[PDB]
Amino acid sequence: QVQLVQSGAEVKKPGSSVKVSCKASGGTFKTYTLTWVRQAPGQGLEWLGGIIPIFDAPNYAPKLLGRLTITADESTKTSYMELSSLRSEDSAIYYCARVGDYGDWGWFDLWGQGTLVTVSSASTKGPSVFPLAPSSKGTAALGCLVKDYFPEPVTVSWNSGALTSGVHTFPAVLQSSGSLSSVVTVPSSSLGTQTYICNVNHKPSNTKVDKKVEPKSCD
Amino acid sequence: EIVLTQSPATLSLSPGARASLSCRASQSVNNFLAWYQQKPGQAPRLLIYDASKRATGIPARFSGSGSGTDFTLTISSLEPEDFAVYYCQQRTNWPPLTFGGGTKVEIKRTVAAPSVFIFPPSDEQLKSGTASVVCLLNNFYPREAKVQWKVDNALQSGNSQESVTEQDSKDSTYSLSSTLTLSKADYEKHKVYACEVTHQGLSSPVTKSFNRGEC
Repeated sequence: QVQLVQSGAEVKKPGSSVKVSCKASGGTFKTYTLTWVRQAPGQGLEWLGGIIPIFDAPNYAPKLLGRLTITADESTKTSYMELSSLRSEDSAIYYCARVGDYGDWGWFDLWGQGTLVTVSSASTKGPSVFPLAPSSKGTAALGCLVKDYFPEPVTVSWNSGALTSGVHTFPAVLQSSGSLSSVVTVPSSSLGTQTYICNVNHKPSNTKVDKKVEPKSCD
Repeated sequence: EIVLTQSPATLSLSPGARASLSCRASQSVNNFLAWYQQKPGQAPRLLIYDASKRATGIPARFSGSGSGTDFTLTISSLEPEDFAVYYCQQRTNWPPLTFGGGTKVEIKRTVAAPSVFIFPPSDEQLKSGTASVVCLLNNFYPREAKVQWKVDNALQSGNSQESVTEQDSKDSTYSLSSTLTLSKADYEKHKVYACEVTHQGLSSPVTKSFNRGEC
């Protein structure tokens, strides 16, 4: 029943501000009981701010240095998180949540779905995909390299879905400016016979690059 | 401030086994301590509050204990879903309500050596001005693995990026790609390109390599 719905993903330039919203659907609890938390890629949780029950206004993480504001609109059951002067470090998933004993069987535990906020002086860009040819020099390995892109969800399929066993698609990395790779394991014998093709279905840039991978030959 | 320390950061346990996870507080939080579970792709889930109280709808195999400074989360018998990350959080009236750094529970399996592959840059990419060299370590366990890139026998540092898959659901192994990116001008200044893999399942480093321009 009771849900917390958060605002969509945001990309923001450094030094700017972002405002993420969180709307409570069901329930009849106070909006100011909502807490904000964040998780940078591959990192732990960090408590941003919220109202400790013994006080009347929100406390914030001191390392934020005052750049954070949390505001509750009771009219619309919406908590707003505003973070100004964005540093590279603020790039994370931001979570709204209601956790504690507030006065209804056990502790309340309710979480929003998360809101990815990405900060950088970069700008959007679609990716070109370069083949990783299987060596002619048992088990063969081949793949697709997906390089120099921005908008995050780059989905990868093999053989339009008809190939899934042995596939590894690696989590993306960020270079000093600006990549992903996907690989698959196959029997050497199928090379040349079975035609392997990877499908990058990059949904933001409208990129639909379907690259075929073959073994590389000589002269 | 109040610092929570979760040691060890990775627990490697067999399916079915008892799991004990620790949390140490820099000063007494009495019993004002919470445990969360976080699975890949999801918001965290509250498991234990007030150090020892099970949250509603949390299965009975989870239990908390301790008070003051040292705290334990126990799972009496890990189910497949229990292999995830666990965080403690201090729940006093003193903000910030800090989390510990997290403890990952992973499947402990037998050592498995990596298969190593090296992919030279494509002719496609070289037309574009950059050379990417990909080194692949396929289906190994445990996760610790060192890949050292060598260009004409010279150790490459600050020059490549690694990336690791989550522990696989079928055989509990990991896979890893290391990518060396040189510009095309810099690529053509050298001949022998090699990645060197050390891992607990290898009695000796494995080296894969090619000479630039050869098939």
